[PDB]
Amino acid sequence: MQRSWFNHRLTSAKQKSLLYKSLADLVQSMMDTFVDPWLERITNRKSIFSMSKEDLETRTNELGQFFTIRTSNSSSVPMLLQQRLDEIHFKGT
Amino acid sequence: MSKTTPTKDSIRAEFEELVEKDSFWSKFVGSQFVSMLTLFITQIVYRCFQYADAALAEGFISTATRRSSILAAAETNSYVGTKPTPSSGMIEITATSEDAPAVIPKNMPLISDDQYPYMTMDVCRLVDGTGTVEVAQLEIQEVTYTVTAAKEFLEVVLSKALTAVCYKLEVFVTTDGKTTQWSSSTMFRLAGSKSQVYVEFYKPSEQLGVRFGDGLIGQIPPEGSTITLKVWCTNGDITLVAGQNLTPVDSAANLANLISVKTTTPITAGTDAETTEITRNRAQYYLAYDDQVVWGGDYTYFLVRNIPGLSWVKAWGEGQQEKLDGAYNVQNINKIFISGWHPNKSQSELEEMILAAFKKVPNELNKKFSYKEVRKLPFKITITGRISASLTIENVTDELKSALETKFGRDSTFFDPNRVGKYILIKKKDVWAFIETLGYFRDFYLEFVEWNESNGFYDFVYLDTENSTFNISYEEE
Amino acid sequence: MSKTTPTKDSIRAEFEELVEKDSFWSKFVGSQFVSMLTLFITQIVYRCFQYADAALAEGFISTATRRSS
Amino acid sequence: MSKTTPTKDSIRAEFEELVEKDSFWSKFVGSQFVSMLTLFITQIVYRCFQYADAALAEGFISTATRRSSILAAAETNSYVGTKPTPSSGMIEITATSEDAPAVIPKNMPLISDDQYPYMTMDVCRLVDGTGTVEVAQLEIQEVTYTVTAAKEFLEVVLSKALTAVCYKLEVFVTTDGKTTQWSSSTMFRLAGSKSQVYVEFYKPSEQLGVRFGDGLIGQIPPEGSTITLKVWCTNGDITLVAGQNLTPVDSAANLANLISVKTTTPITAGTDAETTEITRNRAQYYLAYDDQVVWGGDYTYFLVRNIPGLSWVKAWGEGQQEKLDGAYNVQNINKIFISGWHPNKSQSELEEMILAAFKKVPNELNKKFSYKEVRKLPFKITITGRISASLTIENVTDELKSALETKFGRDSTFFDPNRVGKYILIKKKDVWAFIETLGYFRDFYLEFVEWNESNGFYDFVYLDTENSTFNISYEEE
Amino acid sequence: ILAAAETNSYVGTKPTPSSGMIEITATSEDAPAVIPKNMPLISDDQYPYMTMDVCRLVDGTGTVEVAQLEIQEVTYTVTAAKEFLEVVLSKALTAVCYKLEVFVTTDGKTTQWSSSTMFRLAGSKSQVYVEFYKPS
Amino acid sequence: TRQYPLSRYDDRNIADPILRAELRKEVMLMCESNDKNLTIYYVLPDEQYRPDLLAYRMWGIAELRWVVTLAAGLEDESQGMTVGKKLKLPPATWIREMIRHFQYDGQVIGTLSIA
Repeated sequence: MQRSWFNHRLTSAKQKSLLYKSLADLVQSMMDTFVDPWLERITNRKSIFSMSKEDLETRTNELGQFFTIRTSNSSSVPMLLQQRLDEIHFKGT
Repeated sequence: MSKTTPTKDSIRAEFEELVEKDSFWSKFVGSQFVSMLTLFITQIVYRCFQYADAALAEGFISTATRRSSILAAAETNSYVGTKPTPSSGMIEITATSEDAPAVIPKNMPLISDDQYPYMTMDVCRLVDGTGTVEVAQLEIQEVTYTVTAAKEFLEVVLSKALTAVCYKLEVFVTTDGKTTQWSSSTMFRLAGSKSQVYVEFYKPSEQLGVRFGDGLIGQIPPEGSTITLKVWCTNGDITLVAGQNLTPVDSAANLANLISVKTTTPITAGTDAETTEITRNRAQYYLAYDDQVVWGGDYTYFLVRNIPGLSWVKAWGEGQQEKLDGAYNVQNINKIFISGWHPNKSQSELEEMILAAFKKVPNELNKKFSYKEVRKLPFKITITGRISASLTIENVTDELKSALETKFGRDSTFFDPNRVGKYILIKKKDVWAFIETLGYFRDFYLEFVEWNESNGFYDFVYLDTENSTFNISYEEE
Repeated sequence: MSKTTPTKDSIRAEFEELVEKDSFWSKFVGSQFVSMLTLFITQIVYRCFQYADAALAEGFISTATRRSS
Repeated sequence: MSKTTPTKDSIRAEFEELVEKDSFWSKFVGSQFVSMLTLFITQIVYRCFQYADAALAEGFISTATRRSSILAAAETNSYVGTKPTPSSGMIEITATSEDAPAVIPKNMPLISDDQYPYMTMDVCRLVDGTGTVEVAQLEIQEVTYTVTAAKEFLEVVLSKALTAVCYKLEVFVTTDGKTTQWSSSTMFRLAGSKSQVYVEFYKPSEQLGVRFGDGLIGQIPPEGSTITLKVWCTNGDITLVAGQNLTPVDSAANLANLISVKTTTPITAGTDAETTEITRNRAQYYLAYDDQVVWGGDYTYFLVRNIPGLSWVKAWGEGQQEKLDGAYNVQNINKIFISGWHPNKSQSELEEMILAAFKKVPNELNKKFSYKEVRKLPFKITITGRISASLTIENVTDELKSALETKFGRDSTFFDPNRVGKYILIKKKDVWAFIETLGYFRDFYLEFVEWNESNGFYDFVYLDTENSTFNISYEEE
Repeated sequence: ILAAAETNSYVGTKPTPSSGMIEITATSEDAPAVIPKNMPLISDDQYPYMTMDVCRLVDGTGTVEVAQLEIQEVTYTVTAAKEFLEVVLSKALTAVCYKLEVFVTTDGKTTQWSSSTMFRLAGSKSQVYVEFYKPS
Repeated sequence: TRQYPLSRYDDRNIADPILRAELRKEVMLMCESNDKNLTIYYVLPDEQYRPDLLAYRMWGIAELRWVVTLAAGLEDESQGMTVGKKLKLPPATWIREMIRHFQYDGQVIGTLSIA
């Protein structure tokens, strides 16, 4: 999620160096593959609609499976939980 | 790519084919230092992945086991726990001097031999200088503040030094010399424009806070007024042996040397603060509770919150009871089945506590409750098998009996392991799983003598540990 | 439960002692070579670590300070 | 016990006081005369003393620090330390002229910019002027020896450089035009003239060499016969980056302008000489890899470690067969029956591999070993109950069947989880515990159908996952 | 002699605890009649003693054999990669050592490792270690 | 020899993420408060990658990097922050004192009335 990110605190000659780009892009790939998806999932968790699936069913089954609807409309799962949570004030009807 | 746990060899691989596919090492071969550099960064990334796993654990209240995170989530849920209650003992008083009044005024202070403050809950009367009274470990704190600026949602903060012993709170607003005891409704419910309302809450650093209205919803205290927080504190279940004398202190020290007080009953009936896991569980079940008293699960949760000491509670709705009975009984209409078990109180006692609770709780509308006694259903277990010969058979039998009593005893926590009103029963699968988790026997068999299946309303099935059979043998090693 | 990680100067110290394993490169320690590479890896791990920490902090309702949050 | 000797200043002091005996030479003390003679005698005695001390210290195995000392220790332990091995790889060969021969044979050197000799190991076929051959940094240094005397284990040592870089050795005993090859062989066994070759030897002068034995231990070459020693030497780890050109010399010196050698395939990953202490440790602990098998459990462990993919292997001696049978057997006399399972191998295959390993490991005396049939004993499980509606019955069935076949199936790894040569019986409690740990149960009950109990010797008990009865329903209203 | 013995790859035997037979009479009712496993004890001559089993009181009265046993533990964390991982002990504790236990806790998973001398029956990944004396 | 690596500057000396969280909470409160004991300075174009560069120039320490990061609300140094934004820095010793109090006796935090 960073392009040429090691292009700012590096002298230009060492930037155009042969092996420094190798180390830079290998570590950029490594972070891309094993740190960022956690950032994406936490950013999804920020938003009620953005949450990834794993997070959606995690929040679903934290309370229990008896409090949800077994639906395949995964896009609707966020809104369905939104109504299920905002209805608590009008759910005697 | 994925959040699945990788392996160091896999990381080393991905690195090495990345390196070889990259042309810069092709132009520069002979970098055997990148080998252990890859190793070191591999452990670095492994530690980073462990940190990420910790982040996932802390990102969910279910996965997070920290008191701080649990309290943060509970405050998001707008839920708070219960304070510890004082322990009360029964004491006798014999004045040593004639000038001592036979009627001791209300709330006279007292100190115990173990240096603990105690307070009378009522006026003590001496029958010719002799009287008896119940006194609990109770103490007094007060904080007074004066409003100096005008902020919406007036806020007041407390210190753990006092909240660690706080039991009861009182809020007084003294405006221009007029002191009013304000009422509290959570989340500003039923709060009008000028309602004398405030909301109290926890704070993940175990802080305690209270907030006032916006004028639109809740009365804003005026500038120049004062706020008084009275805090009745206790140290929890402070138990002291009977037969020891008591020393009055403070204003009562004058009569301390004139009146003799001796306890006759060990100080009991005290409760302490509840544990972090049970707070988390009650937080989830309150999130289910949705801040409203509507259904039977909510009823049970509220009742167990308000009545410490009960083993468990059970309740059934009008429709459930009618389905059980097979009739559309008009008398049973708007009638809620209730029952409960207490490790120390009888069924009649429990019924009268619950009746008193429903009486003094006005949060109901024509809600009729029918209580039935909880019926115990003991059954025996015959465990027959051979075990390792390395341990004493007597020791093994004692350990097994203790474990069975702990797990599926008459007053075992297994029935209410969550303390949110969810009463559960014992299962044959549960027993066999528990004994396999013990794993001491190599081969074994369970005979469920007089096994019965609970109706779920009031039947109380439990193991008869003392009558249980232990056909324990030594398995050849 | 909780998460912990050692400080920057620490991680530098154990990093240099573990790279001191091979005798042919063990002794570049003390040089601005090793210190620059070490500060580079420490800065990148600091970014990932502390920014994940900030993300999990902002994940809470009362911790939101940014207008967007 | 122990040895002691007084220090230098001491020995000087008592020496001067004892020479002070004769009055005519006693007072020369204090002069540079006596001090110089005294320092001379003290230095010579210092040499003899502490060099005897150093000799006795180096006489110990773990005290050896010198390369020569530790190699002498390794020779005494009949082990050779891991010598450096040059990197080997591919090089491109192009023809610069029609005069370039399309065939370039093995056994030709290549001169680098540092004149590092690059031996070729194949035949380079130029296809349209383009050819390839395996190239590695090596050289062949040739010396010779003439039989001075017919002394048993006659010593023939090499120079320090040869001892340092002797990566490989070739010994050609040439007599009057007849050349044979002799190698270095240890671990002597079997009566008679085991072989006609030399043996290894090292000298603490940092020298390596050979010993010409007599009798049934080798044979002495005749006096005047030549012994050619061709030593494959190298510089240790070799780095060869693509993008360089070589300079063939000698017979190919005239071919250098006709044939161009271009580095295209990188060549690296050579080895060097490791540390003295670790070489000593490796030498002193390499004796673990000796095929020292002394019990049937050792046999089973070694068979398991030598044949991958074995489900399990287990032997049963005469006593085991006796206790299996419950009575005396006229046949079970020194007879050991070995059973086992391999998912990819049949009983005949298992017996064949067992027998092959028996030949490969010649360690037995007065005991016969046979292969015992393995009898499959499948059994079914009938689980009955209901699950939550959140689950899918088909998927749960699939997952449970997969896990049960993995853990307690006919091709499981539970029989020998640690790969030590053991067979562990599958138990009903174990299977039910496995499914409980899997935790796809809500309210179920298990029965075992056709429980074929296994003696644990050769019968193959396993769960019949395919035929298992799964009366799974939904915990509905 | 120790140097030669280590060349031989031989080590001696540790001293064993001395055990006596004792009676126990609790002076208070709250004391359990079953004493849990491995409760510590000190002797009048200031020596640590340890129960070898669970003590049972017959109405507050019991008897048990207890030996002069004490507990030590050392924990270390691996920081670098060396073949033939090595751990060293001090005579201060080896002068009284009687029994040894080796636990390897890898990423929170603790395994009690077995020991086979001179790496006998040791596979590639065998949880094996060899213990030895050293002439000092 | 006796040696241990450590440094008494890290705000993250407190191992609790939640405690670190309210710490950054009140420091943000103060920073985006308009208090006069704060610095008055705008953004520099190169601060996109290096927000702590200004911290180095005006203080010589990089401990203020998280301070400026929370002040600007940056998602990543790859992205930039608008040049000219109002930035405020309090005296460092003040932060040192508050954190010292919070990690010895940061118990009452809010307001102490009477012992």
